[PDB]
Amino acid sequence: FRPYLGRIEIMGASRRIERIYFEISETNRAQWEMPQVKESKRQFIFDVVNEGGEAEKMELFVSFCEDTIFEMQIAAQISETAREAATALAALLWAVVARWGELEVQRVKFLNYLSRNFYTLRFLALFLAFAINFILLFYKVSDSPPNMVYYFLEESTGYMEPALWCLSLLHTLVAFLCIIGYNCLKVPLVIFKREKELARKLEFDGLYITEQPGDDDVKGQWDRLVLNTPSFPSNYWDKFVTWLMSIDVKYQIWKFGVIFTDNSFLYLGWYMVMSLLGHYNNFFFAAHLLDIAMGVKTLRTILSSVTHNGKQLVMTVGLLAVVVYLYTVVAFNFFRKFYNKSEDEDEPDMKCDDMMTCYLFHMYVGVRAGGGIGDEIEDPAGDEYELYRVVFDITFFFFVIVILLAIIQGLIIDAFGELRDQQEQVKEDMETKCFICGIGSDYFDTTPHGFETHTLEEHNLANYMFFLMYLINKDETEHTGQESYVWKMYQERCWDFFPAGDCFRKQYEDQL
Amino acid sequence: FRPYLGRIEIMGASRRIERIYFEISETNRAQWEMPQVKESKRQFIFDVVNEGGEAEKMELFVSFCEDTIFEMQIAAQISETAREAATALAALLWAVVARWGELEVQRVKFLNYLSRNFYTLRFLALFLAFAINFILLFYKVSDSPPNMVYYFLEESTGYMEPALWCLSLLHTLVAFLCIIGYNCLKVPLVIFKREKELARKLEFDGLYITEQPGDDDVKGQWDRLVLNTPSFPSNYWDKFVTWLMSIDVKYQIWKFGVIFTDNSFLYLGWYMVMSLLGHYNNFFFAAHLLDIAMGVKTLRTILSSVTHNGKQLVMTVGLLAVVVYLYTVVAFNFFRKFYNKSEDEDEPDMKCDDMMTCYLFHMYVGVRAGGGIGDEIEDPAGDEYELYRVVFDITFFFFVIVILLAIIQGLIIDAFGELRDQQEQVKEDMETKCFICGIGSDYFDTTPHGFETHTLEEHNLANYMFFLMYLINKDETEHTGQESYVWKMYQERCWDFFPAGDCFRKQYEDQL
Amino acid sequence: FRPYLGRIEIMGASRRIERIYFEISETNRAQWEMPQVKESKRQFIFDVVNEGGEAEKMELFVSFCEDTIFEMQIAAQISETAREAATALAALLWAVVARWGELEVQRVKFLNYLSRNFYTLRFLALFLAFAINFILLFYKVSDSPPNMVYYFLEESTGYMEPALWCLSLLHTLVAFLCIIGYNCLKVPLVIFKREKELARKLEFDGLYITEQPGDDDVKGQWDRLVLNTPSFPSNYWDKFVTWLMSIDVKYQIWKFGVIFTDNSFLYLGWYMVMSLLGHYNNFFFAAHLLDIAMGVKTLRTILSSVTHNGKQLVMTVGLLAVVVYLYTVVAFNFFRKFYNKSEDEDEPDMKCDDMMTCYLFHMYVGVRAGGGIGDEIEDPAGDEYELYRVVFDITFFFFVIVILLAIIQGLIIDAFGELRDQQEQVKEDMETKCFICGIGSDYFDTTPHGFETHTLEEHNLANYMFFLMYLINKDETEHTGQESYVWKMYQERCWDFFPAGDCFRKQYEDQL
Amino acid sequence: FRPYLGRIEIMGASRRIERIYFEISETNRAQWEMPQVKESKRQFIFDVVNEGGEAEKMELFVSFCEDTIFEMQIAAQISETAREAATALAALLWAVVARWGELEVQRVKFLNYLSRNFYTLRFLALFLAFAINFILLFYKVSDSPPNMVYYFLEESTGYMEPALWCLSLLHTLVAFLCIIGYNCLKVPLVIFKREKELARKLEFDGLYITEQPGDDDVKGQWDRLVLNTPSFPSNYWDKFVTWLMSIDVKYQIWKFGVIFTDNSFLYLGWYMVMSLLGHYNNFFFAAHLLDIAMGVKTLRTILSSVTHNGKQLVMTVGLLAVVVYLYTVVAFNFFRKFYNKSEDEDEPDMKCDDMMTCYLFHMYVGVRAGGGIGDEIEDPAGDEYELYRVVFDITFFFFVIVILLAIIQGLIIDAFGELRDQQEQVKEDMETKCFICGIGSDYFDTTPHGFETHTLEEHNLANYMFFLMYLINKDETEHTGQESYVWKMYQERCWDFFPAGDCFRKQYEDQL
Repeated sequence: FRPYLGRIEIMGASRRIERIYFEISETNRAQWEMPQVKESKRQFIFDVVNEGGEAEKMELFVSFCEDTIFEMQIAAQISETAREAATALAALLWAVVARWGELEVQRVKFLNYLSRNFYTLRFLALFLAFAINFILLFYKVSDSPPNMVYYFLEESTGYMEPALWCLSLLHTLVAFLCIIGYNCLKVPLVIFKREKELARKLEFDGLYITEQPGDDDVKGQWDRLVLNTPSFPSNYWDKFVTWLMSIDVKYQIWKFGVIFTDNSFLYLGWYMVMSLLGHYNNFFFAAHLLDIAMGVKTLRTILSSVTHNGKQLVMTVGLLAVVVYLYTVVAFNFFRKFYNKSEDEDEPDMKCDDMMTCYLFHMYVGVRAGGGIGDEIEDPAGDEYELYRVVFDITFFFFVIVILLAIIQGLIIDAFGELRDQQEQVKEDMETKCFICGIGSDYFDTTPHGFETHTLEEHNLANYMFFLMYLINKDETEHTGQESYVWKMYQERCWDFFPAGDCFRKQYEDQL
Repeated sequence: FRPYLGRIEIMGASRRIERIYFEISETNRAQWEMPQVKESKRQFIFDVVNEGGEAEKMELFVSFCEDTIFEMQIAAQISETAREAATALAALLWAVVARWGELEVQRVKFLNYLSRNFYTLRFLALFLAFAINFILLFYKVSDSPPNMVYYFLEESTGYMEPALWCLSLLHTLVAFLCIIGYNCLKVPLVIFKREKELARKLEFDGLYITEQPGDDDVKGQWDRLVLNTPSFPSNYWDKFVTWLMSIDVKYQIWKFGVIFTDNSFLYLGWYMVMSLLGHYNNFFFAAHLLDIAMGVKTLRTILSSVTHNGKQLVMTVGLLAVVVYLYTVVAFNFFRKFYNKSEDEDEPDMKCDDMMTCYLFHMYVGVRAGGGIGDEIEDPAGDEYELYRVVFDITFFFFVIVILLAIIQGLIIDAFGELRDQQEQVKEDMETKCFICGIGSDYFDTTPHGFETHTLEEHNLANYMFFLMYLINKDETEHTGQESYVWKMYQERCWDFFPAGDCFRKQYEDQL
Repeated sequence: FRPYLGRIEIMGASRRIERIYFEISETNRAQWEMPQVKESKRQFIFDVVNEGGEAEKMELFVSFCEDTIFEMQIAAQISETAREAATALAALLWAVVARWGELEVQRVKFLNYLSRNFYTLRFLALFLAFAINFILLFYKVSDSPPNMVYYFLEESTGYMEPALWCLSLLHTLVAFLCIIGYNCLKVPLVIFKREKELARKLEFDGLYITEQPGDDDVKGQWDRLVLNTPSFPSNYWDKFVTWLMSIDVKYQIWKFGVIFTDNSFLYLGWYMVMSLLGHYNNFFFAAHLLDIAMGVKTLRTILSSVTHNGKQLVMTVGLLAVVVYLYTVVAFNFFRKFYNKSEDEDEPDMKCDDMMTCYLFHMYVGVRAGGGIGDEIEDPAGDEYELYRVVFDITFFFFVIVILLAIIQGLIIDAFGELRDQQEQVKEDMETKCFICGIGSDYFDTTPHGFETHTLEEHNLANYMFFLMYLINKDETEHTGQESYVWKMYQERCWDFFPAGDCFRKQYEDQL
Repeated sequence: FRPYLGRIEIMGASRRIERIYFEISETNRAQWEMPQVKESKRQFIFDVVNEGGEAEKMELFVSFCEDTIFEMQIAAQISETAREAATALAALLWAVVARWGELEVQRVKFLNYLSRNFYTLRFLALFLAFAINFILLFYKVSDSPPNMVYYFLEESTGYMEPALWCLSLLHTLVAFLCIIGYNCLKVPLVIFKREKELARKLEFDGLYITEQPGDDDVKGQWDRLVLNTPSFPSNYWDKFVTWLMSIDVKYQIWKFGVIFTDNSFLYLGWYMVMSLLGHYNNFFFAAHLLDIAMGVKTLRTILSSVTHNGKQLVMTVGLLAVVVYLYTVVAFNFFRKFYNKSEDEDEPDMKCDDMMTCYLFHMYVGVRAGGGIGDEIEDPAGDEYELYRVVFDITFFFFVIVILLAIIQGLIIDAFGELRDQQEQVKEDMETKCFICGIGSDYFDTTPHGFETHTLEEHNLANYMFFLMYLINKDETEHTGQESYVWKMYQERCWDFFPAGDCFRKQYEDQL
């Protein structure tokens, strides 16, 4: 019974580590192989290692375990020429990106079918958006019929317009299907997470009964309504913390408040509204190309690097604006005659006659010039302010290009590199120090495959998760002494039963 | 009595750590919550961790404690279209930047009121300067009446000029109020710091009595006058180290010498003189925009990065100047005919006929070109020196752009990154190793919330500060044995009473 | 007998380290000095240290030892004006780069002669290619005889064309000789490596007998034919795992499948086909200049840096393409009139009338401009969309130049630096921690020249290799107890006989 | 007798550390304060810490001690508008840069006077060169009298030409004086160093008597003549390893061979020859401006960064040349018509008609363009090879600008940063781990000012140096037991008498 037996180590009343054996049913291990729960697990370890909250690590692990229980129970419910180059480039890009009662029963079966393949639905939506964007590359504009008129250039196939129309139709349909699948699959997970957070806060902190909700807490203030609900716990296990009559209005608006406040739900709603707007104008479908950035981990890291140092970037942009304003002040006061940008002398284009123009001209040209503001303005040849302009142009070029723009670029690059290094450090910590007790890697490295054996069966996270399922399923009376102790102390919400400092090998190294 | 009881650990005559309990009055803990003293505290730990002076760490801590006593006693005395885009950008910028006897009594009350809100006064001055600068963006120039004449463009509101005049008036008034508040609030702090430094030097080093003041010490030489003063100690506690008759002239000029030598006082005087000059010309108010750079920590770090490697930057600039001079020598000797910058052949603009022109032209164009001096000068097509110019232009472009400018930019970026890393390391050390004894983080990390308990009550800096207040207030006779010992050895100015290597937990780990 | 005596340390049945002495013949040590085996050794340590496979380190060492045995047995079988500047540059470059039965007997002697000097043959081929490329620099084109006609400019020597023809002839001949030498020298090595891998897999894993070959394994599926061969082991020692009749067809096609799947053989075949194509057009010889990149370690690292982050680079390129497509969409929808690139107004060159042109124009100009797409397009002077274009051009310039291109350049630079740092770390580990037991450097550093003595004789890799040769040559009956034990346990393919944790010095430090 | 007493720690026959006291004469400590010996000391520690030769550290220290003895004995023998901006810039630059028998007796006194102030003489030479270069900035050229004629522009002072002539005269005179001072001051030091190296090699290695001098050793082969000299040891202490008659010819040419092979002597000879050439043409004095680069440590590091990665830089330049040659091949074969650089169509300037022109044009324009070769060549508008040129220009721009030039710039920047980090690490090691025994910093940091006391008197390098002087001066008979033992074992040239692992504090920590 190698795959039906699980080994876990807990510290008991004896103040020493003790390994116990519990039966693992095939159903519990079967649900662990779903890609969704595996991705959630990887996200959990990534987040906890990045945060570094060792003190609250056990609480986060327990929350992750409860989230896994909810995910697998949900899965149980849902269980049954130039165009040639353009085509080549699109194919190359796609490739990597690639890499009564009976009516109610039918409706819930269709909803479960939609929930079963939701990532596949998102992939199909991405493919439809990519195809639509590729089709849009053939658009042409001309005054003559096929004001400005946008038409399609005559292609060899000739089926371009009906193909685009059909692709837009299935794109809208698949966006609706994806939002329905998300509402029926991942929305209950966040609903249960918020209900558990509220229940724990009310039970162990008195957030409402023993204290005020507080200030600057939208979630806390909004959560005020759930308490009076006849069903405050609906997606959380602890339930003791005719369709119109059964539905409770306050619970419905509360739950809706949870959904529309979710980031993923908001993103999917934005996708749906962009798909709807794409019918008014086909060029609106280009907004769906951003799903490549979110889907790819590297592109997501690139996007997050911009907001990683948002405060510092904003401060640097403000400093650059102040510096450019000072230089514009100096130019307006002393160097107005050098800002003529018209070749013809009949109508000179004075760019520094007004301060806003001198400011807009500076901010648009000097920053992007790469050699300073002196390149655009007239060269100081024979002027009485020759040394003064030369100094002005050298100082502007230096202080802007070599410092201000360089600082911003270095900040963005450093944020991206820091995020990549954080991911690499998370991976190295996971493959070096085990998650359960975090003992040194060399101690197990002395024994051949010591760390592999320590993580596979001795301190496997899946083993503890399956132990939690087994404790939940098994009755209190049938629990053994160690099982009863661990269950009673788990209901106490105090996690010192983990191996913590040491394991079985360290305790009895001489015996082993 | 949880908040009225303080626990501190000191090493006594028994050569072992010993925790003692002292009563904490509510008044002492109340004054600790002022933002000014908290900011001074953060600055103190930042400076001491950056310096790394572990040997003199206790002396710096004692000096900080005395400065806190003086700060809280002072607080006790003072205790009672295009314009739409421009508006949007200004609002966004501002946002972050933001985020007889009776007469004498009235005068001192007004002065205390000014001192109470000094940071708020500085914020109001910054807002006034920002508003004035925003107003100045609408300035326009034209020969015709509203020589060159500067007038205001016709705006929709039409209240622009009176608003600017009033804003300048309140800007000058608030600058005067801010300088008065600084003179009445922070000037006594630096006065007391200098008086304590002088007293300690005279008592424990014989800087004047037992030795010469020295050379290249402006502060030491100037401090010569305070000694003869009938009031050498005026803002320092150790006093034993009719208005015209009461005031001592020598003390007055000495104190004034302290004030005008202060960096912050000099900066505020520069602000005041710029505000005064702004009435002569409204464009002079742009100098006040630099307060954004000083106020923001990131912008202050950016400014300090320039001067962090000032010597290396100056040496690199000198090397670049020497290289450009050598290239100018070569061009003047061999490549004079290639420096014609006039399209019309009637009046050629020979830029290398004179060595200073060839030098000024090189230093202005070749550095900022980004592709070398060869871009500006005529291309060597068919010339007898084709290979020689090509080599000259390649060598110039390489040695300047790829090396000299790159070295300067990398030096600035490295200075900025080093300052940011120093701040991050200071923060990590503060949140990892406690300031009092500096024991390892893992030792307390073995016990859950061990470091938090160790820093909150076991080795709290505020606890030692409150103990110092309690010792100062309590009489010598009422002092206990440990209190008398610590007071007598504090008057000895020798700080080995700190826990130093170990604490209570390490000493009696088995018992605990 | 200093050079004829070898000392090695092994752990035996006594569970303690034990050094034994074995006779080293001069023949075994003589073959160790060949540059080929030394380069293979350096590559082996570099690869194993870079991989970091400590658990499989001993298996890799045993494989390297077997490869060395095969290499030395193979060696036993084969044992017996502007042109002046161009010339100066070519010489400087080359320098650094520089740095019946009797018939069968004659044929095998010629083949052995070719195999003896193969690196020299490659160097001669590189010299011939460099000379041909230098000759090609004098090519000129003109319509007139010596359609477009390519001829040779009249040189002072006048022997240019016959020299080029002869150089091409010997280049083709030396390419053929090099491919023959590689087939007769290094092809048997890879053949033996694949045969040993197959034998080990079949013996210890049941890859075919006890299991399926698997999926996505071209080598495993192709290796299916060798099994039925009457000679499955031909270049592997374990042989028990009329020319037409002797040759086995299945073995011949299997072996050929091994050769044409080799990277080095494929590269040499590409070299040969390029040499053959160079006769059709002499400009095809420029492909042979890539051998400089492969030959030089620094240039090879530079090339490998591009593919080190290939996935991230592809993702970044895709993100850049998506961003440029979005900007092209915006320009086509709103800023079509600003894309006129024709000076003459009679025939405007509308670059954004068609979406593909606007996309191709963007991807070709905006990326390489360095200041954004605004430089190429007309300046927005007086247009109703002045603020909108300014924002468009600033956002494009920022998001492309400062982020997208900077990220790609930083990724390439970081990959190159990471490869260089990996090589430096491999070297530091080799010169700091010995390969055999990996004890600390300081422990031997306490004793003067402790590490040198520990690596020269105590734990020399060459010593273990020579011990392996001595065990192979010596009969089983004549083996000593330790030798018999090590041989029997080596046939068990379990490598715990290495010193592993400790050596002789650590075991008996007090005695020593 | 605090400054006349020295404490050193040595390990004796008892195998334990033992501190002994020796009398320090005032003369020995007086000579230690010369700036020359201090700079030599700093250079010695910098070099030894950078090298990391712990095994040979004691030998290097002994060599440094002997060099100090020779330096102090030598000192004993020698002991007795636009021009306004240009002036401001020159002053600012200079500032930082700033920061019978009786006849023989007179000649040797003059030589000693020259040797006494040699750094001052070099500073005066640098000032003269800077003044001459500043004067040269006023040169002007014109056809008319004051072929091309170089004259001086009319200045306000009018004394420019005689001042320049006099400055050149004293520059030549001071260069001669500096070379004489170097010959009489530092040349004997290198002579003694080479004589000691030869003596040690002959005594302890048999470089000539017991073996051949070797190959690729210019110093070893040249040193062959000194052996037969009647005075092989002339500047080395171990002398037992009529002017025309006294001088030995072979020794004279040998010594001259030592001098002209020295780097500093060669640099000073180059300075002298440049000064001599400056009289023929005053513009030749610009070569002396390089002394700023050598004098300043930062500028010297900048110069050394170029040659730090010389091999890698050469390989990268060769790879860039090969890539540019391949691109030129492609352009010549397919894109010849796009290389017209003449605005007038009457005489097109075909830049790719000849391969060398296409190669020279590519290497001069594409590298320095910053946007690729596509900017200079005609835009592909409507051509049949539109996609092919676009791909060609994108690939060229990427592979050159983003990779090849970026790699070179990053290599130079990394070399400079590595040199700066090496200097910083040397400083940190010196201020953290003492040079003598290298014990941990924390061990002495436990005791207040423990490291300061450990380095000032316990393990002072100057203390060991003064002990060496005292042993040299004191007779063998008067030596004490420890002194006799250390002297006899120093003549054995084996340095295990250093404290090495531990010191007095570690040996008797309980007693202390």
